Amino acid sequence: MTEYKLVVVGADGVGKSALTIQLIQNHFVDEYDPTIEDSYRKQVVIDGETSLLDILDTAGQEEYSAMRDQYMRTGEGFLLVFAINNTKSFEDIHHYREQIKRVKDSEDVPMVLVGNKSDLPSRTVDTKQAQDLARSYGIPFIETSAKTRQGVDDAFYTLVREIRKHKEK
Ligand SMILES: C#Cc1c(F)ccc2cc(O)cc(-c3ncc4c(N5C[C@H]6CC[C@@H](C5)N6)nc(OC[C@@]56CCCN5C[C@H](F)C6)nc4c3F)c12
Ligand SMILES: Nc1nc2c(ncn2[C@@H]2O[C@H](COP(=O)(O)OP(=O)(O)O)[C@@H](O)[C@H]2O)c(=O)[nH]1
Ligand SMILES: [Mg+2]
Repeated sequence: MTEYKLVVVGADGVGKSALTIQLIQNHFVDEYDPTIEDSYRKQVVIDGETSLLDILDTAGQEEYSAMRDQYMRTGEGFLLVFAINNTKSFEDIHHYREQIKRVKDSEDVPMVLVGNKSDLPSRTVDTKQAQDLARSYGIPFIETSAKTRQGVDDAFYTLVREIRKHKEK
C-alpha cells in the first residue's frame, strides 16, 4: 500500500476538522473541539491504487519552533483552507503558503486551495478573486461544503493526484 502524508492548514473556524471528519467518517460533525490537533487515517482506492491517507488536522497555539517545523516538514501535500464568508481567512492564505515553502525549502510543494462553506449565501470572497490567487500560485482551486459534502472527496483526491505527479518528475 502506498502512504500519503496530507496536512490541512488555515485559520481557526474555517472547517478544517469538519472537512477531515467528512472524509474519514462520512458525516458532518458540527462543533468539533476547536483546539484538538490530531492525525486521522483512511484507506481508499484512488485511480486503481490502494492508498493510505494520513491526514494531519492542525489546530492550537501559534508557535514557530524547530520541533513544529520538522513536524510540518513531514507533510507531502497541503490543503490550504479558507472560508468563503471570512475575508481574513482568505488573506491569511499567503502566510500559510509561505510557512510551507519555508519548512520544505522549495517553491514546488503539492498544494490545493480550498474555499469551504459554499452552502452559505453570505459570501465575501469572490470566486474570481480566489481562482486568480490559485492561478498565480499554479495550484488547483476547489470550493467545498463539509456540511453537504459537496467537493470534499474531490479536494482530497486532487491533492493525492498532485503528490503523485510531483513524485513522477
Ligand atoms: C499552519 C501552519 C504551518 C504550516 F502550514 C507550515 C509550517 C509551519 C511551521 C510552524 O513552525 C508553524 C506552523 C503553524 N502553526 C500554527 C499556526 C497558527 N495557530 C493559530 C490558530 C490558527 C490556526 C491554529 C494554529 N490556531 N496560527 C497561525 O497564523 C496565525 C496568524 C493570525 C495571528 C498572527 N498570524 C500570522 C497570520 F497573520 C495569521 N500560523 C501558524 C503556523 F504557521 C506551520
Ligand atoms: N455552513 C457550514 N458550516 C461549517 C462548514 N464546515 C465547518 N462548519 C462550521 O464551522 C465551525 C468551525 O468548523 P471547524 O471544523 O471546527 O473548523 P476548524 O477550526 O478549521 O477545524 C463549526 O461550527 C462548523 O460546524 C461548512 O462547510 N458549512
Ligand atoms: Mg479543528
